[PDB]
Amino acid sequence: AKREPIHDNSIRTEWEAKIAKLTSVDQATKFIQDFRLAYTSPFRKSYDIDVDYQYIERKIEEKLSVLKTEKLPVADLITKATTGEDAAAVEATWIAKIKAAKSKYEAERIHIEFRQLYKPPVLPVNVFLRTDAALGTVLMEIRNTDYYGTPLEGLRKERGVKVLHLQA
Amino acid sequence: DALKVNRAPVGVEPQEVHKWLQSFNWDFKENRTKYPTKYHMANETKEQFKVIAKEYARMEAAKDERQFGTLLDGLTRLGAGNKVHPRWGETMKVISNFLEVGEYNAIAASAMLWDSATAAEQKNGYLAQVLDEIRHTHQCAFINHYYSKHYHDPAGHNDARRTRAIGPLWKGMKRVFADGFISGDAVECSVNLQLVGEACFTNPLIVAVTEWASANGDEITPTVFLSVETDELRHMANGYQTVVSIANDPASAKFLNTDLNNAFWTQQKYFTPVLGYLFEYGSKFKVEPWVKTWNRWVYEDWGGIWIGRLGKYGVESPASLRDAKRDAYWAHHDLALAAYAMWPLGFARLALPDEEDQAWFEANYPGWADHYGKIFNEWKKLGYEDPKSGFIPYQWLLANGHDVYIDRVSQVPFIPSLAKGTGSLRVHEFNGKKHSLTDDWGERQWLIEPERYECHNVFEQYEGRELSEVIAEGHGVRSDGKTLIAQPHTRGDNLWTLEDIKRAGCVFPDPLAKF
Amino acid sequence: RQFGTLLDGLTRLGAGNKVHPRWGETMKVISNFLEVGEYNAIAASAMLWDSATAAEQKNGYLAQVLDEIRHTHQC
Amino acid sequence: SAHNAYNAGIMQKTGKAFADEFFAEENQVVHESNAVVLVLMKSDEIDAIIEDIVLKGGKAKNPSIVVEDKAGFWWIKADGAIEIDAAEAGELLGKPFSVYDLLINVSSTVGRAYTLGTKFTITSELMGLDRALTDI
Amino acid sequence: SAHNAYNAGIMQKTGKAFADEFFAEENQVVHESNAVVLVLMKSDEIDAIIEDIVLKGGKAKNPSIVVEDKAGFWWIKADGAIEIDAAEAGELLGKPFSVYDLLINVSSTVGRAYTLGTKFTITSELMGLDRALTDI
Amino acid sequence: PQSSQVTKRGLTDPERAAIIAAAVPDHALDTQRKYHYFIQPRWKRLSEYEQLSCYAQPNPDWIAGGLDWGDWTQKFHGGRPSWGNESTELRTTDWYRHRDPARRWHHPYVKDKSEEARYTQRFLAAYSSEGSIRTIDPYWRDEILNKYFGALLYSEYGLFNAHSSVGRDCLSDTIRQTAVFAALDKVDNAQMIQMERLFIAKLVPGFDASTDVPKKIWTTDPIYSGARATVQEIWQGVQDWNEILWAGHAVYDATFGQFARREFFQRLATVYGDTLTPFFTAQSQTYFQTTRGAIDDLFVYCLANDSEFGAHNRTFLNAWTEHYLASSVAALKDFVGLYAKVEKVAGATDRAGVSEALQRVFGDWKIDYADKIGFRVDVDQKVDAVLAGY
Amino acid sequence: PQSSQVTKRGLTDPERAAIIAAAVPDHALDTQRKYHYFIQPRWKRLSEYEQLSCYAQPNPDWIAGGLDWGDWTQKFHGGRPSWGNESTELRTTDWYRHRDPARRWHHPYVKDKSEEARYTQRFLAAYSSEGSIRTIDPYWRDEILNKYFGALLYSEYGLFNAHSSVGRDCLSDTIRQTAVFAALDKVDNAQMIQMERLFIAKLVPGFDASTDVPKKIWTTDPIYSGARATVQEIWQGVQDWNEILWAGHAVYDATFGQFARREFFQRLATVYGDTLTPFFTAQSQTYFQTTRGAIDDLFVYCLANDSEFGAHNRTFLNAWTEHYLASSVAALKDFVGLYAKVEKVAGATDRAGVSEALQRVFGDWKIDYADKIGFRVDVDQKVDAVLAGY
Ligand SMILES: [Fe+3]
Ligand SMILES: [Fe+3]
Ligand SMILES: [Fe+3]
Repeated sequence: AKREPIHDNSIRTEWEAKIAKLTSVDQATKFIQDFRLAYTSPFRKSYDIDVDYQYIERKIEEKLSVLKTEKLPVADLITKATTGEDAAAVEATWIAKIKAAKSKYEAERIHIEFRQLYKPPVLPVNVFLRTDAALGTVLMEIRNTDYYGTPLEGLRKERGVKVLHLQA
Repeated sequence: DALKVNRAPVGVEPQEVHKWLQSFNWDFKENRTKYPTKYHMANETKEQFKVIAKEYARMEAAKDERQFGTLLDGLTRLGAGNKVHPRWGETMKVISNFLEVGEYNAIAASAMLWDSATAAEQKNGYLAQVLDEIRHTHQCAFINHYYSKHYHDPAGHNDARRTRAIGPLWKGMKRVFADGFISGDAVECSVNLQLVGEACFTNPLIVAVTEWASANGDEITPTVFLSVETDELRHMANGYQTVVSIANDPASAKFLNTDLNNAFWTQQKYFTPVLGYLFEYGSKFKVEPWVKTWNRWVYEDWGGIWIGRLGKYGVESPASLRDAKRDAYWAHHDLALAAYAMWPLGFARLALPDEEDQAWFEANYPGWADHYGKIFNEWKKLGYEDPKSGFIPYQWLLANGHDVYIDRVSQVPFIPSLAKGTGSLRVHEFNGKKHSLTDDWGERQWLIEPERYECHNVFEQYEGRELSEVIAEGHGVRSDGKTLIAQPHTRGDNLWTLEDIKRAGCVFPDPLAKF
Repeated sequence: RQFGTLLDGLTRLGAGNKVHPRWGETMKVISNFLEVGEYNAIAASAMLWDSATAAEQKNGYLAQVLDEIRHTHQC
Repeated sequence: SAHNAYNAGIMQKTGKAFADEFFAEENQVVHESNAVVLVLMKSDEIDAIIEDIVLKGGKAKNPSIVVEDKAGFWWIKADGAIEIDAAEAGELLGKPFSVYDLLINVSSTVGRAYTLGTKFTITSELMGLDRALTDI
Repeated sequence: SAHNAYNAGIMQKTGKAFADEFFAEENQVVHESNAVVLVLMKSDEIDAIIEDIVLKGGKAKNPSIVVEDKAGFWWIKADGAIEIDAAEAGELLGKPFSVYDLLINVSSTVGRAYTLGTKFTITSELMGLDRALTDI
Repeated sequence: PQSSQVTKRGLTDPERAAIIAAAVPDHALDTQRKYHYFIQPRWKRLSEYEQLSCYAQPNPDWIAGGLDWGDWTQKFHGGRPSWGNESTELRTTDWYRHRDPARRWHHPYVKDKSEEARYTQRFLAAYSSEGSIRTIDPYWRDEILNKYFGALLYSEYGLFNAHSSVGRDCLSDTIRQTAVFAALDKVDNAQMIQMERLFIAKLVPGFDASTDVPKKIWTTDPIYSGARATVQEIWQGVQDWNEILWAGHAVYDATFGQFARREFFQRLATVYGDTLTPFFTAQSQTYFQTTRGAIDDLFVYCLANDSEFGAHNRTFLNAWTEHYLASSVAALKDFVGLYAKVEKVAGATDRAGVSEALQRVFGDWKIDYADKIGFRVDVDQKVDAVLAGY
Repeated sequence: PQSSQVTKRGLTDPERAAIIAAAVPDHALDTQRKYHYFIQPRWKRLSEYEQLSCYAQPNPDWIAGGLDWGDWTQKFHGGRPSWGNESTELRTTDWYRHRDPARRWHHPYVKDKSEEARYTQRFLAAYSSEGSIRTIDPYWRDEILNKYFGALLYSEYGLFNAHSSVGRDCLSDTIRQTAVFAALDKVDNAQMIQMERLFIAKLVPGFDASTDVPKKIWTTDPIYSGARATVQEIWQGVQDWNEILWAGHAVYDATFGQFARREFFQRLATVYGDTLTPFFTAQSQTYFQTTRGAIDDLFVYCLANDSEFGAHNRTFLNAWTEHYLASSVAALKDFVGLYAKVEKVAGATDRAGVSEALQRVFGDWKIDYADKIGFRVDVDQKVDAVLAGY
């Protein structure tokens, strides 16, 4: 690949043109969730825009947040996700899912997907931070148990990497 | 009554107020930390320094007045700002501005610890640290501000908060002294920041450096850094109080040694090679071999007096120590190869070791001359210093098979074909992305915790771009718009410009494309 | 600023014993002889404050009275 | 005493002799130490404390104290504990001097250090674990 | 300008040449001078004022200014008057700076010197005799 | 001697100084000597405050205003970034825009507070020599002051603790300085109230300066019931760091706090002969006005007028205000019950006096804050709601 | 370049440093490093205050305590000595015995006052932002405060000027320091009253802060008639420098001054809602107690107990006291007429309140000064004499 400059390039300019065409809270919510499932976390579907996705994500958040304040009633801003769900209900649901996880690999996927789907502006900040914090407490207690137990050879097979080179 | 009373003169001393502090907190069901953590800090922890807000200010203002008198009055009248050996005045661009981000991020880390603790006294120790790290941010800034005004090369002293972003060394500093302080379990952050970063590595970085500074003509840095560390010692006590406060929590038996070993490796991975590099290669006059400095401060004194003594409470000698000792001997020489080879991406001017430096290196690290010194002397002959040479050594490494990789976890560069310090290359593909890892401890961190470690590296960001365009876009030039801040020599003539770099034709590759 | 330079910076440099002996001896006489001039200037300025009738003029002498205490202690 | 020198033990070796000891298997784990290390920044007040408190009464009560000149600071290492009474420093200096004024030029502690009353103590003891902290 | 040099006129002669002029009958009475002499103590703030106020705008308004380096202080001599606005010094330094802060490092005046507002003036004029002092 | 080399100084050793002097070029290598010359100055020229503070925070370009690039090197388990846009509902084109109008970096801040530290002890030693305590009404002394002023330290202590997550989470260096200095001043206020009480105990035998009674009152006396509930919510109930600052300083502390400190404890000290308490409220009120200058810059001058997000931000500011102003009015309605415990003085503690004091607090607040963000408030309506509890 | 040599520094120039290092001996030439080690310390060890102050005055052996010898080099026309025993009636075995208990040499003295200087301006800027002036009784403001408090600056200004000849004439260095610092604090008090008045003028349109009315009142209003007469006498009527200090501080300022500043203007500010004036009287009263510690040492602890002249000195002190106490009682009797101009408040401005305030001033004075020099005084008798003018 030949990268363009860092802060101003054709990838970012094109995505800003798409984002400017979002006109409703429902449309913007779908857009940002798809974007975050597609392009963020180690389970993203594509690394194609790896060096630009974080800036682009900020611009989608900006559009969704303004649409929220122009189109939703004030009480919705405090108590609902933009999916229409009850914010407190999203909280109780995902804390329940992670406390039922059996492995670190199940727990890790729940926490990552929760953030992919509900990161602000989808969920209210206060509700989101508190849930994210409770999910992380669980994830860490699972992962940090017997941290040095599995040898690297086993961890590599559990994780699912393709080992391309190991120096001798 | 209204006619009699005792009229002896009395006031109220700070320790009289401090004794009531524990009772300022009060009980309610929502009264708990907002931050994720595996541990529970005990409600009854006391602090070692009895400080209240008024006495805090009194004590710190008295330090400042003496420090700013020495700087603005005495050392300015003596002309001390331009009496520094050029190699050292360049090294201080990097030391003071890189340390600055650690001071800055320690503000936020200490505040996260103040949130975590339940005992008012313990919150108060962290709170004093929060204010101190603001002091230190401004103090590191003041050093580079003073050098900008008084030293013969202000470029890079005057703009590092933006020009540090060009180069690879800055990424590793953000891991140990920025993200490592604030991103994680509050207790993992505490061990990274206080028990290891502050109680272990600031002794070399902030205290021991002052002797190197003075040897090279710099009395500005001792004036400030020795004052900085007067506060730092109270932060060492904060790190220890963290451990005290979780000592009776069963989670510590489960988790604390894992968090400690991860933090110890995190900190040493960067500071062991980078301080040894800045001390030995960024000085003319040397105080002692870096491996002796590390032995005294890190292995024998911190290791024996902090970790060794905590043995009776379940703290183990860190499992990664043996690997760390090999790095202390060789890894700063490995890093020098990468730092000198990629000199145009930095913001300071460098000097190859001279004939008497080389003799000292070989005497204190037998074998240096046949491995590192042969390479530096070849580069010198090829025109390393000469802007008409067309020669940039990063290209020479690639031509001879000596690829540079970036560790996905620590961001420290690694040259497996030349390195004598700890580590070995692992290249994985995961979900369509290739990753290079360089040691056993950080490979495990990434395998278990891949969503913590997604940091773009300079080859990913600059792939296929020509060096001089990256330097120009990053503002890595002097006020004429064309002479680089960075230079491969410390002389006052024959400085490299953007067009001298462009003539070498150096384009960033993707190092993992061959795998 | 003055006491920072002295008690912090110049003390750490060892400056007190980096003086040529002839000059460090001369300063015995210069600073202590000048001291009596600073001291007696306190009383002289006060006598001038008494002499003057204009409040502003008394005030200039009064500032001098305080200064010469400063200088006595400085010598 | 000479065990507390900056250049004690392995630090006197050079070249290959140093490397052989540094990489010896016995030295790949930490060894518990009962020492404390105190760093004092050079200043008029500190240099008097060093000469008339640390090196006279201090060394009389603790003969293990070693003091080394590191140009800009004093490096002090002792067995067990070092104690400095700010009340005594003030009498020596002839000016008001609380424990907080002493801390103006106390630059580092490898040890458990704390303030109680007029006294600054740096100790090998595990304060708050083996011995409680008190109020005045 | 060169009449205001420290070593102007007789000061360039040595030995007997100096003595002959120093003892000449014309030089046994004072000669009235329209010069002022300003001494500024070296410090971070003063060295910036010298470079960016005195030697740029100052010398533009008064080409007679001569500045000499006397190691610990700057010796300045000019025809007529020298004026320094503390308000302008503060903008240059980026910090609060009143006329009283400027006086922290103003070490001597041979001339009539006074403070009015933010401005410090040293002048050949006989203030309070030929020209009155005012309030703000 | 000593075991290690005594290092020769390069500044003063003749050999090393000679070598250094031969290496230093005879000319400067650049002429730009203004440190971080590219910062955009808020005032006529760059200040030292801006130079030492601005861009110390290493934000990347995906946090508005940042100069760096790429992801953080190490994030939380799960992915939470070191700093991120998810920390607050508000938005701006540049998080580094804020300036404290008092331009406090660390040194002027502790210099000023050190003057207050030392002067306070000189004042207390003289006040005890004067015997001026003899002239204070002993009911005000042992009943209102000791117990109800004592209890107010918990309100200041809770506002202080509300800043812990703010100090971790906020998104620029000038904001973080403003927030931390605000936090220390609030815990200073709490410690000064306890200092006053401890001082009185040295002068009046059997005065009990223990915190037990004040803490019982704060936690269980209905006079403080609404105050304590608002403070527990602001501190531990939310984590949006802009919400905490705005709610804490611009609503709760500007209404209940200003009434309790100035209209009640300071103003009534100067009707029952208390010459000691106004020395201490002089500090808290000074700290309140310095903090207000900075909170105003951040919220009123900047975020409420951000060229792209101003109206967006006022939507949240207005919602927040509606919620915390109701909490604060409730807190005041509980508090004015204290007036049943004090001597009725015309124009001070009678209904007319309390109504004029409430009119001062709410009318000031409307001018200082409400009008400036578009928030409609009927002062008379709020005064009447509080008088309901009189 | 420049016309004159650029001098090479001996500290840093390698050539000159090398020459200096070769001339400095390798050992100390004496081991006595305590500056003026022979001063007799008042406390456990020599203080820096004593070291920097004691024997700066070059007295000869014919002025008690002096270390030098011979006549002065130049005397007044007629023969008056530079300093001499003829300057005062009191006698002592050693004029250098006095110590200020607060140990003020010049640096701690201006350090402390600089803290009060800068804090005062921060307080005034906040007080004006608070709008706390709204709550002050406008009659107290424009009638008592502006005019009668304004006029009190002339009493402080006259006490200040009484020190001019004291500063010239007194016989030792610690005494001269005590006297000069006392003088500056008195003129500071005068300037602070005018600062308050000027501050109020910025906040209240048409408040007249000109000194014209205060000066008319001081010079012509019978309320100040006895005060002004005593101050004119203490200042310009005598030249014995011990008489001036004793009369000014230990009698007049300890009785009339303490009543006027603390019992009237400070105490009544805290009944008519004045939250501004007690900030300023906090300083004057602090300055009064610091000055008292030093005056006590000089007169009460030392001169009244001098081993050879104590009874001799008490004869003069008792005569002086009898004369100036009568002047001061007269001054107070004129002053308490002011109470006819203010609102009657029980226990404050009624006859019972004024009588308890006078009992505080005179009873304190008896304990602080009168008992300690053998002076018999009937407090009740003095209180009744003042109430005659009520
Ligand atoms: Fe720090
Ligand atoms: Fe720290
Ligand atoms: Fe003088």
